Amino acid sequence: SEVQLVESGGGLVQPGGSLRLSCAASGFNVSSYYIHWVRQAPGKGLEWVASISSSSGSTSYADSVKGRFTISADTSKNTAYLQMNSLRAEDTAVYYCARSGYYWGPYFGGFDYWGQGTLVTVSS
Amino acid sequence: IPKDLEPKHPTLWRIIYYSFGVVLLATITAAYVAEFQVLKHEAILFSLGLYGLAMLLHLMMQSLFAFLEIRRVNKSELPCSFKKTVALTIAGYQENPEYLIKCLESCKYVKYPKDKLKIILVIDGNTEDDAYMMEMFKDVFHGEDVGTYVWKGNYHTEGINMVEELVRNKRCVCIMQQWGGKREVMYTAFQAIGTSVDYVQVCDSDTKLDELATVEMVKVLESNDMYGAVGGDVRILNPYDSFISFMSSLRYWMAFNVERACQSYFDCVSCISGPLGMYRNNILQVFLEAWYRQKFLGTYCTLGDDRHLTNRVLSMGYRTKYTHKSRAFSETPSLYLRWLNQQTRWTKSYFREWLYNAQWWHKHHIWMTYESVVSFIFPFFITATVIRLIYAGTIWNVVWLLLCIQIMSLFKSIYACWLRGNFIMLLMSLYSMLYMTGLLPSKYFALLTLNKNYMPILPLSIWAAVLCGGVGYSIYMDCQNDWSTPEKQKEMYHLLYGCVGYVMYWVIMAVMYWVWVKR
Amino acid sequence: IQMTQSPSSLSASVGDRVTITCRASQSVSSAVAWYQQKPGKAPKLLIYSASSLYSGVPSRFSGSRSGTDFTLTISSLQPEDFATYYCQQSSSSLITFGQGTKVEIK
Ligand SMILES: CC(=O)N[C@@H]1[C@@H](O[C@@H]2O[C@H](C(=O)O)[C@@H](O[C@@H]3O[C@H](CO)[C@@H](O)[C@H](O[C@@H]4O[C@H](C(=O)O)[C@@H](O[C@@H]5O[C@H](CO)[C@@H](O)[C@H](O[C@@H]6O[C@H](C(=O)O)[C@@H](O[C@@H]7O[C@H](CO)[C@@H](O)[C@H](O[C@@H]8O[C@H](C(=O)O)[C@@H](O[C@@H]9O[C@H](CO)[C@@H](O)[C@H](O)[C@H]9NC(C)=O)[C@H](O)[C@H]8O)[C@H]7NC(C)=O)[C@H](O)[C@H]6O)[C@H]5NC(C)=O)[C@H](O)[C@H]4O)[C@H]3NC(C)=O)[C@H](O)[C@H]2O)[C@H](O)[C@@H](CO)O[C@H]1O
Repeated sequence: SEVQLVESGGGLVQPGGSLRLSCAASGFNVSSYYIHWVRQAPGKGLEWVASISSSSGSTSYADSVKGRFTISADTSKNTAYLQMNSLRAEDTAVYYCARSGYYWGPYFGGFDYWGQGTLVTVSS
Repeated sequence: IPKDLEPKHPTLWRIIYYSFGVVLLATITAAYVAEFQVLKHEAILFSLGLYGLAMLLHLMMQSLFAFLEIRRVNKSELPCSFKKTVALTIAGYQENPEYLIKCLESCKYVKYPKDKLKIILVIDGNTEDDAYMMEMFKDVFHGEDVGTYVWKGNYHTEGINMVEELVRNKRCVCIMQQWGGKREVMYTAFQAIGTSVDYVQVCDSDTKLDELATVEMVKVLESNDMYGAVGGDVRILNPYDSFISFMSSLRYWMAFNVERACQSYFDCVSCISGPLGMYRNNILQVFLEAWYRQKFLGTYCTLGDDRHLTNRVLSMGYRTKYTHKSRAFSETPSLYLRWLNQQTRWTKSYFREWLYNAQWWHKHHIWMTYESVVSFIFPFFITATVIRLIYAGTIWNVVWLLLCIQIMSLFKSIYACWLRGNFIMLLMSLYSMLYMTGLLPSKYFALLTLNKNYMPILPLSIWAAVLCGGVGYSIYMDCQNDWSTPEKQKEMYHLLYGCVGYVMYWVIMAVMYWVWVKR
Repeated sequence: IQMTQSPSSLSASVGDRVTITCRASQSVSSAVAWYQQKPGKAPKLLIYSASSLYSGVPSRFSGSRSGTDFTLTISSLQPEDFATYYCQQSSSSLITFGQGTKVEIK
């Protein structure tokens, strides 16, 4: 079993609405790794959105993300979820899914086994 | 970052502490020699001397301090903010495939966040016959961050970079290295840990861990920044293997919940147990190299690496604690000459580390040096009194010696029974016959061969021969006498009552042992 | 916290050793990782812990740190090595990515 990450729930949405992206993992358990959501605006650099640690409940968001977006992880389906409400026109990007280990100190391990990209378009 | 934390006037405190120790030893010897009677009556052939009063006061103060520390630990509660990283370090040589699995499952199922706990296991002897432990380690932690390495070498024989990156980056790590001993695997794990964790917990390959041990130790370590190390209660997996195992379990409870509690009352715990122990990572990284390269006056040490770890922690002015809310279960020898070998090894390590520990008495409480002096000088006075009363040429003398020893043991057992709230501790009085027969000669055997299997039989033989000759001489010399005198008649009216009480006590203790164990 | 990549656009031939500098004002207890991404593809991890090499990455890539600065060096620039390289200062509760540094050809 090779590690794979698939994305679902991306598409077009009017500003002010809501969306629920889903990250389905295969080959590993989300309870033993971190799950991060990374987005890339059209023609721009990478941006970190949120992070979730299963079996511990540790969630982290960004200053432009906190308050609006929520991140969760279901171990009965072995997936992660990102619910974005109060969407703005600036949130259109290509959302990725990354796997990583844990933070011990000056050593992290990296963002190995990136998922694919799912497209979100917030426009009228 | 941490420093030696020396006192403001290191020389003055050193001088006054050494003077206090010398004065205490001289006073104890003078009280023993003087034989000044305090409380006396007639029709009683025993009194209470100054030496006896001093010993009773020491026992009372130790019991009171242990009770106070236990009550204080029970009452207080701590937050445990859960923001500290812990590294569980296990070392293995040839662990049974039945105990290692229990240890690994207990480590896996402990109650602490998985993103704050990192497990490392180091195996001696990468000779293709020890891969059955790495395979079981992989099986236990199949669905986690697992890094396994077989290092064809050692830190004191590339591999170093791979070992360090695997230990510092992954969560569950299994490293097999060339055989160097228990010190080698512990040093390798400590060095490969680096600055990746805040606290380092040490375990053995046989210990079964309670689910709350790690969280309780982290809780007690987080409360005060002065604490550098902490231990926990250690239980016995097999207290019914033999008579020796049961006595060993009772002695373990006594030494952990009375002596160690009293030591922790003043934050001067002398030894942190092997199976259970937490250390601050920065101090450990500071003193690791010095700890590894330590010889006893020109001889390498392969004993008491936990006692030496506690000594290194104490040498930097950092205090060590003990908490009874963290528990673990270990295995003890159930056969003679093996428990005897273990006791001889422990005595050797204690005697070797006493001189090193004597250097840093000024940095801690005066109770530390007081207890060190009294515990060092007690067995010699025990032997001297035993010899004098044995060869005094009177049967009542040896009978009263036995009665006094059993009375002291009974007092200790009664206090332990009250403190624990459970009645099996009355059998702790049975450790007198084990201490008076093997442990006392083993102490002298360890002392005479400090620099270094059927070998400790000879001290037992010498002690038994001396005791038998003394009892025979006393019986002969009291057989040749006239008991018609009214002094030997009061001696007789003491002998009969003492013998009746002694036999009754032995009978009831044996019956209680059989009733408690058989059921 | 701000993470700045020194060369925003870089051009080199085949076989040229190229270096990329990256400055971050928060270097207390955060690891620095280097990733590579090609057009229309997800980024892949090159270097983690600012010095270690990910399994499968060619040994030409290397990472180093000098105080605040973090450097990624390619000793020989192969035709497959033209992509966009990113920094990452990743700790708990905050992760920051670099930007730019698109390696091109003459
Ligand atoms: C003529 C004239 O002048 N007068 C006439 C009268 O004559 C008079 O008659 C009277 C009379 O007899 O009545 C007479 O009075 C008597 O006089 C005598 C002197 O002659 C006087 O002695 C009498 O007083 C009594 O004397 C007793 C005595 O001799 O001492 C005394 O008993 C002692 O009391 C002590 C006080 O508390 C008590 O402590 C003693 O018991 C021992 O104490 C030891 C100790 O404390 O150190 C114990 O040792 C320790 O035990 C603990 C227990 O758990 C162990 O744990 C420990 O071992 C350690 O354990 C660690 C552990 O964790 O387990 C180990 O750690 C391990 O470390 C390794 C690495 O190193 C790691 O790898 C391991 O993991 C780790 N272990 C674990 C687990 O993790 C560690 O290594 C290990 O060391 C152990 N050792 C140590 C060093 O700590 C010990 O167990 C214990 O037994 C006790 N002694 C006993 C019981 O034998 C009495 O208290 C005292 O009262 C006096 N009598 C009276 C009543 O006063 C007159 O002299 C005489 O003149 C005449 O009668 C009349 C007639 O009319 O006439 C007159 O004229």
